[PDB]
Amino acid sequence: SQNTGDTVIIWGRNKDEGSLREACDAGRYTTVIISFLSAFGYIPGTYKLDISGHQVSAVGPDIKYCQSKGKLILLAIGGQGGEYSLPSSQAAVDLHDHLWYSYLGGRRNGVYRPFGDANVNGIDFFIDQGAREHYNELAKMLYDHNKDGVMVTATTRCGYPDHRLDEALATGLFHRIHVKMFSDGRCPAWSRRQSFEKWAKTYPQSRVLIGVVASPDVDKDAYMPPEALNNLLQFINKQPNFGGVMVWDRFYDKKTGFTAHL
Repeated sequence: SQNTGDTVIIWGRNKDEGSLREACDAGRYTTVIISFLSAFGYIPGTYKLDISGHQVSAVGPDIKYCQSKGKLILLAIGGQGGEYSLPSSQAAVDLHDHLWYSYLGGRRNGVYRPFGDANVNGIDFFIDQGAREHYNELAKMLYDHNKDGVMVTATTRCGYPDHRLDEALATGLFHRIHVKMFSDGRCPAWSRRQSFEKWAKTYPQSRVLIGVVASPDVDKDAYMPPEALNNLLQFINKQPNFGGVMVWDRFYDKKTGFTAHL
């Protein structure tokens, strides 16, 4: 197909999409983004993982299985709700420590790890809501584990710049950027190519992926059928840092077969 890069699937938004291991056994994806750690910052010590009623006890064994099959697993922070922001630098430190000891490679007895002894491979900054401040500091704190892996990625709205992420991206620490064509802030169809290329050329050291929906039931205006996405990909895959396609989401990708038809 014209997707020369990774295929990244969002998982966690509907329990009826099946387990994480099922997504990894589908033969379709290189990376799964578990979505979302959806509450933090507004209340000290309050953090919520919203994976739509998926059983957390199944996730850890499935992460280890997925990684044994060569898949990368990221946890997305943020999401589309209104229960998260970083109101201070201390909020960023607190969220760092929560992520490191609850989900990443850190260990501290007494900390609840929803996925047990499994480690996610990194954190996606899906900062679609709330205020912009202090994510640059969180990115530095997460990245610093690589200096003494933690992949640091972001998922942005369609138009460049995304003011919720621009300061964090300016740190230069983001390995991947997933540019949503869909959701609030969606580009008008005529501008998708130029918008994506602006993102790609602005961040030449990152792999830059195009985010699409698997069904017009998710976003009717932003949906591109496989044939139309391949027409767009034949242009944007010429960017040297084109990174692949991110698809919202596993439930709808199963429903339509989108990635299997690309």
